[PDB]
Amino acid sequence: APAPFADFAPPVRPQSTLRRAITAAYRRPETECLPPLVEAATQSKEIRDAAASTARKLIEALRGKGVEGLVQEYSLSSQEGVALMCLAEALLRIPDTATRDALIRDKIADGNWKSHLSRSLFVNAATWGLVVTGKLTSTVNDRSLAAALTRLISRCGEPVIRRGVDMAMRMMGEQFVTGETIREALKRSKELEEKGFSYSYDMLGEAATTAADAERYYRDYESAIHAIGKASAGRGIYEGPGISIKLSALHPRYSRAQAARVMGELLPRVKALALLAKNYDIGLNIDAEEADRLELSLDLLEVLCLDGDLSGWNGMGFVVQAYGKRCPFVLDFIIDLARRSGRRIMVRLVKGAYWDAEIKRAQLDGLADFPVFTRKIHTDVSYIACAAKLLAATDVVFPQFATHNAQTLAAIYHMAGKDFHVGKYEFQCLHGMGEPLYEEVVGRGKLDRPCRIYAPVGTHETLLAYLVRRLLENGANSSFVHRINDPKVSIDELIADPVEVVRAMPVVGAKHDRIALPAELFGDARTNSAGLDLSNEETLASLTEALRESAAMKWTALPQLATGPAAGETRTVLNPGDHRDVVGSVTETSEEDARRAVRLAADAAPDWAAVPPSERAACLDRAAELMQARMPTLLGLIIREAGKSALNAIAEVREAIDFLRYYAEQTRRTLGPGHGPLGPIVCISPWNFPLAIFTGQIAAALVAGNPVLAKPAEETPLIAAEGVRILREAGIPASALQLLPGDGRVGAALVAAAETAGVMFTGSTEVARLIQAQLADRLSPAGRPIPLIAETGGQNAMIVDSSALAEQVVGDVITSAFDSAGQRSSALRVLCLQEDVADRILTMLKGALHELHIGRTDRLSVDVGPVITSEAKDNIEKHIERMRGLGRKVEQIGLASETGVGTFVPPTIIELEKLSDLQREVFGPVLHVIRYRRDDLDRLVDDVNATGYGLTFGLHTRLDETIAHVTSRIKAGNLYINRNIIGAVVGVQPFGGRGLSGTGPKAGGPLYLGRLVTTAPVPPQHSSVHTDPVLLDFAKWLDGKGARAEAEAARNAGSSSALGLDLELPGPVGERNLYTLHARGRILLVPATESGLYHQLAAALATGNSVAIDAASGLQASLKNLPQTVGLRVSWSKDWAADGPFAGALVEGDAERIRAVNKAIAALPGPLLLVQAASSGEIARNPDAYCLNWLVEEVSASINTAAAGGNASL
Ligand SMILES: Cc1cc2c(cc1C)N(C[C@H](O)[C@H](O)[C@H](O)COP(=O)(O)OP(=O)(O)OC[C@H]1O[C@@H](n3cnc4c(N)ncnc43)[C@H](O)[C@@H]1O)c1[nH]c(=O)[nH]c(=O)c1N2
Ligand SMILES: NC(=O)c1ccc[n+]([C@@H]2O[C@H](COP(=O)([O-])OP(=O)(O)OC[C@H]3O[C@@H](n4cnc5c(N)ncnc54)[C@H](O)[C@@H]3O)[C@@H](O)[C@H]2O)c1
Ligand SMILES: O=C(O)[C@@H]1CCC=N1
Ligand code: PRO
Ligand SMILES: [Mg+2]
Repeated sequence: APAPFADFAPPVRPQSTLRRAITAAYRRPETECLPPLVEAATQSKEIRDAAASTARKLIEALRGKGVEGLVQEYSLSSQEGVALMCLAEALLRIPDTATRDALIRDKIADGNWKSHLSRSLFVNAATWGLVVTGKLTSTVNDRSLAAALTRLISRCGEPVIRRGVDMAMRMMGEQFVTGETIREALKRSKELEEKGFSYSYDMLGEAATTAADAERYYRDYESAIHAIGKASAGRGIYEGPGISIKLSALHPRYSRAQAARVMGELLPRVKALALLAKNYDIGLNIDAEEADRLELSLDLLEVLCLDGDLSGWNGMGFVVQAYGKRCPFVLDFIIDLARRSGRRIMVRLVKGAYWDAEIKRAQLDGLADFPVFTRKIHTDVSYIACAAKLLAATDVVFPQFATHNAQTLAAIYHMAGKDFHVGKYEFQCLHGMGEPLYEEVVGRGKLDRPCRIYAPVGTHETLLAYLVRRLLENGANSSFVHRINDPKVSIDELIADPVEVVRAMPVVGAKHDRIALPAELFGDARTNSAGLDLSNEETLASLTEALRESAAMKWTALPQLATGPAAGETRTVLNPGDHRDVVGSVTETSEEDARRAVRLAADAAPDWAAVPPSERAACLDRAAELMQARMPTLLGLIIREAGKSALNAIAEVREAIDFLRYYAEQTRRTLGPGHGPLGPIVCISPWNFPLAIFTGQIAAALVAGNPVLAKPAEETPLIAAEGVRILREAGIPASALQLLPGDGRVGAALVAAAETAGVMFTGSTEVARLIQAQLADRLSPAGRPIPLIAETGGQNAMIVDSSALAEQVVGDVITSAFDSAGQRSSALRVLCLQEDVADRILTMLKGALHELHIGRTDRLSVDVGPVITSEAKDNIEKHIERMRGLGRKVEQIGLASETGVGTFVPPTIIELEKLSDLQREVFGPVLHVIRYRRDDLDRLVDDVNATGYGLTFGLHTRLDETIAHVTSRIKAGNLYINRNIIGAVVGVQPFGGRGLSGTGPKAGGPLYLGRLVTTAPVPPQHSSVHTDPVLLDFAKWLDGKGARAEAEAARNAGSSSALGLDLELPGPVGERNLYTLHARGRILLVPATESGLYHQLAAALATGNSVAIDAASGLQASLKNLPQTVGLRVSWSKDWAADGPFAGALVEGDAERIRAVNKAIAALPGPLLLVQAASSGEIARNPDAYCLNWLVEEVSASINTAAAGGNASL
């Protein structure tokens, strides 16, 4: 039985001094990086003057010599230009040239273009919008574009369509690519090869999602090498053409986590392509991609350069990105490698293409700093400093200076001096964009320096997958190509020397002022939790030791009563991935000691309530600091006790830290002397987020002034015990927080105890219903229901239309459905695929499924761990077999035999016919797939809502009309657009749903603390200027009936309601996170008096709800002659169970009436109802007898605004 963590993440090879220096610079502060770059990039005054002169001459040439022309000729608006190009694109998808021309002449030009063209004409409008306008919009206003296309055709007819088609054909066949196939691209290269250029061809493959895709990219590269080599005809690697490849195209799991697979499976494929390039003697360049693939790619480069089968050939090339903080250390490593191997490595120096994405990734991951510079001028200095390094080593490497910036060019041209020969170094540029500049460089009559054109090769479909990334660059306010076209920009500004500008700044190397470090994402509110970089070798080495150490500890969990540990029954705690791995020991709580603990908490409550809220929050902040410091050890316990992967365990500890700091800040913002605690609160938590959810409930209750009885899930008591220990170390007194391990019997004894003033439950809907029933028996000393927060299961869907990008969808589906083996309340359960793209996406999804590694989670390479118990396994596998027994297609990955020592379920895809085939939440790694026709979208949303759950929901579409439609009709608490659906970042995506998924309020949001005090505070930003209009009509009706006091109360409720609140929450770049208050639905009213009914109706209507009024009240005569607007919202119910589901209830009566009604409500089928009760006299005395916070519904929506391939705002 293998030792825990003994193979966690061993590096591919022992790290040399040169490799360790690369790693040390990964996230070095920007003020530390620049000074040595400024020193390295310094040149003489004479050189600087000469370079400015050269740059000035180049830039004057460029300024003194397409779509814009079309737009001008026909006076097109921007939307008209974009729609015309979308139309042209579609028409070109028609292959038969004369067939197309006829469709245009006889059908399109005579209007009704909708009539003739299961896929929006405008799916790529974001890209064409960049071409026409220079600005990137994440989503497509398809109704605007359809109106514009109708308008321009009705105005200008076939001629404008003809010009649109020809324009599109030219840009897509000749400007964005050198050719559609390698043979065509080579034909078109002859002309500029004559003029002294050379070429490197890029076959536009990247991001293989399946083994099939990788093998297809491999054979594309192989066939291109043959065509290029045959065309090269012996010209060699400097004069003749080469090829560029992306390693991500050649393997579907190209990542540090899968390093062993990369070296075993990807390396041989690159070697075979390199052997072919060697035979023809052409270049083969490895392109640079994301920052977390840099160091892994060095391991491939090293093996290849030391492989004797490749000796005698100097065509191997490697890209280095000067916007990266590691660039100079990467170059030292490469130059040394070229010395040891004897290979003259071709080094392409670029600035870097993924800047937007790197900023967002570091912010999302809570890392210490960015792996790239944040000021564009720093990249320019880095570039020039690294060019100086390369030019001093031309004996050993072949520098290739890829840039379109004339200032950069001129600086390097003069840096290189007067001695030149072909083969010493070259410049490089991108096809289409750089020929203007470099035609001022190449040739004996210019600067007589060679330039290699990077030449994309691909069909229209292929080009558009990543044409945005390639444009977005030349289009930002900071880009040279953009600035030289701006007339407001002078030549003097363009020939400005970045080295000298940086040197003379006050602070050399300061971070950009408008980009937040990950720790500062929330500004003064609170400190963001910090993560761990699992691509950093130093981090992996350190984490390996801490994880090993955490596994030698003798973890225990005991009943920790206010007076001290209690004895009880003791059993071991086993690793769910391997029951031979004993993780610890738990002593469970007796039912008598459970009851004892509640009495002890009651007696302690005044002492804890009297601790000022700000000192209570200081305890939470201290606890957050201790967990941050203990994160590596906590990680190791979560991995082995709960079966979680390291990545998921990091995110869990972050969430615990975030809960603690968020509820501390909310407390400091809100709580004062009049917000009295409820009293002892019982917190019952689930196994599957055994630290974060556990901590959030307890931290909220404590900071609100309540002593807590913490009852963790029976499966995961050890991490709960550690969280309690940390909370007590931080200053929470033993009497304020008692730990009671055990099963549901401990939970139920706690709920039933008379001094229990409130319950916070997270778990299954079934168990929540049992707790609701127990509590219907009970009232508070004041005669009011015991507050219950119950956050329960989900049946979460994602809808995907034909505009979505399949590779993005598959990544988000694999993550959402099979991360944590699907053991997240938010996990994706039903994937809904538009019929037109269903087969393609499903094929890709099954391919990606078979790349997942299932096993014990103490290895970094494991993607999917075990399920928590053999009972959970049996329940999940029974579901799979029923489905398989109804004829449903079932796809499963094969499990390795090593899984036999634990409880594993293989990730599973099930193809359903209708959504009605699923009855209950299946809490496991099981994805169901259904298909829909686009016209039935609205019915599909109904089917999703019809399950009665309402937790998470995803939508993948580029089309605004679809977004508006679906998000206005779906009923769920957490929405996600063009991303995964498992985001629950505290204070950013406040988490929690409706219906069968919860009562609210949401955890990690601003209404949560108010449920745990007797008088609710006003949350930050909690108000609305909007007044419900049916409420206003009802207040007027009351005035007409003579109920003047109730009329005024109604108008007051109208004003106090926060319905219509609509906020954007601060978060990472490249995302919009929105928070809104909606109506809950239909509220059950159980009045006793006429005035009580009017107050209840006012509260419900003020918050946007409809109502069902208890007919047994006998108060029908009190609502004669209602305005139709109000009557539409009102119904009367004899049989409550028949008229649901309800979303809440308002009750009037004395204590025995409230208790009776409460039992009746708890017996209603379906969701748990948040009930509010008041006596007639309380309604008279207290205008907040019915609190409006609990009559609205919170909705969180997280939109990935980077999904179109770039970040506009950045
Ligand atoms: C032949 C060839 C081959 C390649 C590439 C280019 C060329 C010409 N690229 C793309 C390259 O990284 C770069 O994005 C473009 O060439 C534009 O940079 P220029 O120097 O031409 O212009 P320019 O001087 O305008 O520099 C713009 C660049 O500055 C950087 N930048 C912008 N804002 C910034 C900020 N706030 N802070 C820091 N830096 C900022 C970015 O790197 C951006 O591309 C690349 N890229 C890649 O990553 N891998 C590869 O393999 C290649 N391959
Ligand atoms: N909505 C959310 O925020 C959220 C988050 C995590 C998990 N969940 C849900 O939790 C479920 C999985 O967790 P679980 O298996 O640990 O849940 P569960 O319902 O099995 O058990 C949850 C807790 O209730 C206790 N319990 C069991 N019976 C009880 C009873 N009769 N009286 C009082 N307490 C009792 C258990 O000891 C445990 O602490 C899933 O349905 C999941 O969707 C929801
Ligand atoms: O594909 C890209 O964006 C960059 C430019 C050429 C190679 N890599
Ligand atoms: O992916 C694309 O379309 C761009 C075009 C040049 C290289 N990459
Ligand atoms: Mg259970």
